[PDB]
Amino acid sequence: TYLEFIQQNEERDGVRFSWNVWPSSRLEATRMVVPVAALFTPLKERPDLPPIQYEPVLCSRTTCRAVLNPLCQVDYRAKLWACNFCYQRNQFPPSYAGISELNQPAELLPQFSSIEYVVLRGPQMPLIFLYVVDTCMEDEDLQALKESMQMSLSLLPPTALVGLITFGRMVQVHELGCEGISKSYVFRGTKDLSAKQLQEMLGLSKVSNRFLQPVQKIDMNLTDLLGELQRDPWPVPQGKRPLRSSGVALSIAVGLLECTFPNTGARIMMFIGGPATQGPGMVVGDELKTPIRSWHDIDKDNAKYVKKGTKHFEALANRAATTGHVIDIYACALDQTGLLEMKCCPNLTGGYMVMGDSFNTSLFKQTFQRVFTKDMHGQFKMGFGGTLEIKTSREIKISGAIGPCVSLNSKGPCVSENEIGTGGTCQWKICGLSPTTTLAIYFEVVGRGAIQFVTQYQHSSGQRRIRVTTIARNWADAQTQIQNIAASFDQEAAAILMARLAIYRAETEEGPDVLRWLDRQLIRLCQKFGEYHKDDPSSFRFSETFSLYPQFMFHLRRSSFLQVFNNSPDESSYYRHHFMRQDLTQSLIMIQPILYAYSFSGPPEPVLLDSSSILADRILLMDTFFQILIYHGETIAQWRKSGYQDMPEYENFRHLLQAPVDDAQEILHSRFPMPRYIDTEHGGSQARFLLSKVPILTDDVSLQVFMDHLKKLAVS
Amino acid sequence: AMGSPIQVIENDRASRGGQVYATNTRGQIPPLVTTDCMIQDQGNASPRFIRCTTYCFPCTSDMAKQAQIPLAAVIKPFATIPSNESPLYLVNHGESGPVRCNRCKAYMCPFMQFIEGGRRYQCGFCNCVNDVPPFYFQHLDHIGRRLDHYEKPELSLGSYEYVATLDYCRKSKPPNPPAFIFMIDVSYSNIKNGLVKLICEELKTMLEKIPKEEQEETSAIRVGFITYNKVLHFFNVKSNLAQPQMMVVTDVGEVFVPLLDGFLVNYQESQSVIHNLLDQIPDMFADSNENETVFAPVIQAGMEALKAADCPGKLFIFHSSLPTAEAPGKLKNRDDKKLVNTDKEKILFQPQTNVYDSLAKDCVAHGCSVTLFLFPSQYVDVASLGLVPQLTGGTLYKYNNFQMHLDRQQFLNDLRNDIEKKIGFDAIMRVRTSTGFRATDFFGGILMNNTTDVEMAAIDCDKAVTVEFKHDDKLSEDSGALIQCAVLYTTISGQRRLRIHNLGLNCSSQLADLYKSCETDALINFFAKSAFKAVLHQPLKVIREILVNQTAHMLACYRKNCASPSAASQLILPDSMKVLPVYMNCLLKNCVLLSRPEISTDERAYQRQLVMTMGVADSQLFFYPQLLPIHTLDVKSTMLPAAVRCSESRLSEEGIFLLANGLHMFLWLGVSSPPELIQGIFNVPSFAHINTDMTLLPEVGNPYSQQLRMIMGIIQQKRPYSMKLTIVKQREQPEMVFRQFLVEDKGGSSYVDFLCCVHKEICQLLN
Ligand SMILES: [Zn+2]
Ligand SMILES: [Zn+2]
Repeated sequence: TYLEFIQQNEERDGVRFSWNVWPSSRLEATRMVVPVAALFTPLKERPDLPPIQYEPVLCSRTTCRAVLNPLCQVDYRAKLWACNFCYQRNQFPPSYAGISELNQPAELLPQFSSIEYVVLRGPQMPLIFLYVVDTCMEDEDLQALKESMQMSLSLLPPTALVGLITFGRMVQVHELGCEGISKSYVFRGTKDLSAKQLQEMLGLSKVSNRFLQPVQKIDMNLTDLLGELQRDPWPVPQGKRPLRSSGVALSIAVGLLECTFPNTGARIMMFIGGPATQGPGMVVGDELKTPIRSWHDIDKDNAKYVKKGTKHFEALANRAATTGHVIDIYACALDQTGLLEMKCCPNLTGGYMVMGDSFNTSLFKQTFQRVFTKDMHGQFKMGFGGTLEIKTSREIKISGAIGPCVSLNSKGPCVSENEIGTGGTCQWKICGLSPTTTLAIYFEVVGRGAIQFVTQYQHSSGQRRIRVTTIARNWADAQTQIQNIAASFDQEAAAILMARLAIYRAETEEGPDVLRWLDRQLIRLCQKFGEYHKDDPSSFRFSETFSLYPQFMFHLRRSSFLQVFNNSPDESSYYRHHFMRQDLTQSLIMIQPILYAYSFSGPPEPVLLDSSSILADRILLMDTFFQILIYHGETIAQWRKSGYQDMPEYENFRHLLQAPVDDAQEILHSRFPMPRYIDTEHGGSQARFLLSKVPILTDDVSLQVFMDHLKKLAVS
Repeated sequence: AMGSPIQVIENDRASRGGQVYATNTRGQIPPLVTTDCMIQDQGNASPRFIRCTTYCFPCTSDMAKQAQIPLAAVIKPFATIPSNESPLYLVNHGESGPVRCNRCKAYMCPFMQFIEGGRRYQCGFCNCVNDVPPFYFQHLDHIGRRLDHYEKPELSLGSYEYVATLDYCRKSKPPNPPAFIFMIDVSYSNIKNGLVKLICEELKTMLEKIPKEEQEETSAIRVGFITYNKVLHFFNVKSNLAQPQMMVVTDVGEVFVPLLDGFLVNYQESQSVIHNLLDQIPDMFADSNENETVFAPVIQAGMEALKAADCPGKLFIFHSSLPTAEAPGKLKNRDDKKLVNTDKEKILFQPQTNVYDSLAKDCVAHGCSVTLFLFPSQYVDVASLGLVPQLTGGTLYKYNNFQMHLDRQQFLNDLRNDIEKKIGFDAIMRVRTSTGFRATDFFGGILMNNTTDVEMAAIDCDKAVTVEFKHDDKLSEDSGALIQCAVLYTTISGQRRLRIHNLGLNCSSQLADLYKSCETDALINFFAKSAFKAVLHQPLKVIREILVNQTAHMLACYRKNCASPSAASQLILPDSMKVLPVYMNCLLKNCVLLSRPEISTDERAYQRQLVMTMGVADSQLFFYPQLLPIHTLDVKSTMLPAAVRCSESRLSEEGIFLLANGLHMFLWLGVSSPPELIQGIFNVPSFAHINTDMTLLPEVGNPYSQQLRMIMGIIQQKRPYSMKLTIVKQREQPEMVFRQFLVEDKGGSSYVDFLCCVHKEICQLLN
């Protein structure tokens, strides 16, 4: 089965290609509409592998330097192996001496297409956690933020380095371990500072400090301080917003690490409770009369802060990424915090962007402690300072990458002239990654083809490691093997791989041409791989391998990802932030929400995202990635309002109402960005969230109308 | 054959001492500052408050241009009134405020002639007629005594205080009580010499003694704390902290105050929290290794804090050495030597950076006064550092090469005396005059934006301002000349208040009268301040040229117009100016007007500022020291011993002497000094057993020591500075410094040299 081929290659190599069989000519590949691309999860969950205790082996050719893998041929009589990518001959290390065809090393086994090595760099560096705290919030929120901060402080390793910066009208860089009194260094929340300046001002040398000290050493001292932390003392006048120096406090937190611990694992965790009102990085004015930016305000160019502010964090993101540090943003407030302007910090670094109502919600506290989820051995599921190198066969060139990464601008033979997204390179830097972190790599064609994925990172246990993933797919003569290629097509993978591309363009100046381009390809695909006689829309049909793809495009073009004008800029930035991260499974849900149905007449079964599925005697469980909604049918709603549940007679009915709530509880623990929960029913004020989710190709319309137009355009 | 300075002092102590001087007659002439007597207000202002060069103005400008006698007054508005004299009365005029003339804006005073039944009063100053307000009306009597004249102080007394209404306050709102901000240099220099701990430990005790009025129970003055060494260290000492918080500012150049609360807290409330800090600070910077500090930003910070608290305040700055760390107000070591023949000699007595003048203006504009306790050991550029504490009305205390086992007591005495000083805040003085003349020039620890208002951020009992008058128009021999000094300020409880001094001076058109009514001591005080101010604008040889030629011109004019005919071999001086030649010569011998050989500029700039603040009593002593014979002193006589001429000619080898100028007190010992005294004072048997370097107080002593110390205490009494005692041995010892203070000797020229120099230009002005 081809479905078995995909499911096994994902679970093993952490990869899913748009096509699993490749065209041997650049022409018919260009003709194929979808580029040969792949979702790639570098650190896919893999408990079946024990880390190899030894250095990897590399090809002698410099330009190549590929890692030893099952593809390379071997001549044990000669102790030599030939690189699959370039064919250069290589010699095994002396230790590998006893190598034979029956006791061959790990990296040569097909079962070990992807494996992890243990590097012995020798510089064992501790983790670094920098807490940047906003103090312009009510005593309720700050207290709850303090509890969550004392909680996070307890999970960290004894050798990890912690630091605290608190900001408001001014920025305070506290000195810890300083017992008996409490000194802190203050700066104007209006003046920007460089890394060198702050190094000098704080009285530091070049390249544990007085600011960054061990948890074991300071657990008592820091905690007490957090305990005594109170809100911004500076009084807020009427009709005015508090003076919050978000942009400045970040530039300090970044610079503080830039001059003490450069090029080592570190998370800068900024918690904000409102918009920056005192730049640089200024989001909006201080007078409450003026409301924050509205996709409309920014579109009509009435937002005078966005361009300046975004530029600030853009440079801040590039600084932190270059130094190899992670920036997290936990924005919990009742209005926009300026996540649109700040998005590039957790976007370019592997940081988390967390949105919320307040820090005193069961929403935030839970989401925050899922950040520090430990694995089976008590080590954090985080990775730092990631270096990703991709080597391809000589007939393949890397266009570029899309997702949480930064171009290292490494030029070579594998780098395509026509570069896509983050391209012009064969190497990317991912400052922070999680077993979930997934990139989209785009390729180009010019007997099998092969691609290798090499990832160097610092494990949460201070260990340096290398994750090598070597894959291969079969070439095809697209003039004799069109059928082979069409069956290797991954309709799921292409849907996401095309979605990112489209969104990536949404980031860019290109405007609503995205819908126009997205549909042009959807039509092109239907024209090539569709079964139809010309000019007969009724004759048109799609093989099962493709059948779901137009349905995927339908929900994509109508999703919040491209239709921002019903959300706030921050929400749109948040939604796009997570989609560019997730693996295929979660990515599909975002585009096309799952809809389950519960009733007396059979088990829970997923149904169509249509109005038809909404029946009177049926409870619906809609699952978009960012929210969980339970919808009670009209009949079931009345039985619920009458009190039948409590009665011992209706044992079954109390279970029917409990069946989806039980399942809604599981998802409210597994999912890292803990979704908003909504319980509503037929005629409920919050029933709006359901029905809403249920030239250019077309306007908002039924799925059928959309297809029918697609059907008649594909046949002509 | 001239009557000495001392012959005159004692001659006036004999005929006027122990007698009551009453200020009733107009133009009356008061005793000398050296003559202690009782004073009753009774009409005009006490000489303790204000003295004049002449108590009879020339009626017209030409006449004034004849004699060339300067018309000036030395006002010490808050002089410490003796226990035995009538204290000032506080006058309240209700909502309307103090009744004033509608023209010249003179306040209600005894100089107001009430007419027309008591319904109108004619101004004594501008002769303008006013309407007596309803609530203040009263009926006249036989010649206009009005019947409450002896009842209401502002009608019968020359010195009193008005209550100021809200239209006298900043922003027309009641001011806040001032705040004492203590700021400590904590670089390596002050840590090593044990100064920091000394300041900390001792400040625990003296924060209790912070000034408070009788009507209240606890001082309304708040207290704040700061340290610095090229970086500022603020402190949070709120009355709910078990531990003081520190907030360090590094953004020097664009300074700011990182706190609004926790700074400036009532001392009694935050008592334990404060003491907790003063214990820690010496330990905190104990291992500090910094060699550079900042200064301007420190004044900048203490000023910015007082603006935020919306209150006046005083800055008690303690500093060590030359501020070199890169910042605004960064000073260099520019002691380039240019003098005597160099016109640009003045710069040396000017600040380096432009920022000090601005900084000073900002302080005065916000009611912030800075007092500087300075502990140099090298070049420090007094000209720069002392500018802001001078212009603001603050004080400067310099302790050359401070050493703990010696100058400890001197500093602590200065500190206590300065904290407990009766002080006003955010003060402005206006000197109004009657028709015919006006104030045209001012001399003090002051700053002026316009040409009428003397702004003093803070003023204490010791400070004094000297004012110069010129002829507006011709005067009247009948009405004379009137002066009204008005000081508007804020007290340590936060009340707006006016102190008023009225003084009436006679006018004559007779050159005989002017000379008859001259005070030498007061004349010197003017010439000193006038010259010391000109130092910053002209060559020193030019000013001297001016001093000598104006001295010769006054005595030539007295010779050729008033003096009954005499020989040309004689030089004729009026009894009022008997000793003006001697004192004048001593002014020219001062290092301020002398040169760099043997003297640091720092010492030249320090003394230059010191004089600018002085009153008459102080200026008399600084220029002509007091020299007491201690060997001939009777035992338990025990009246203070009589003074002896300031020269080496009055020194016996068998003699012990004390010389004091008010800042330095020297004990001098002859080589043949009687061992009976050396034992009964120094506790060592012989002369060659004493060590000069051991200049600490020899408390022990059964007969002579208690006796001798006694006379050292009374000398110090009326003096604001505690004097640096310096013991000297007669031969080739540190006598070299001591000899400078013998002002009748050559050293410039001597006395008899200058007397012959004056008599030459007195014959050059031929006719
Ligand atoms: Zn190779
Ligand atoms: Zn008048």
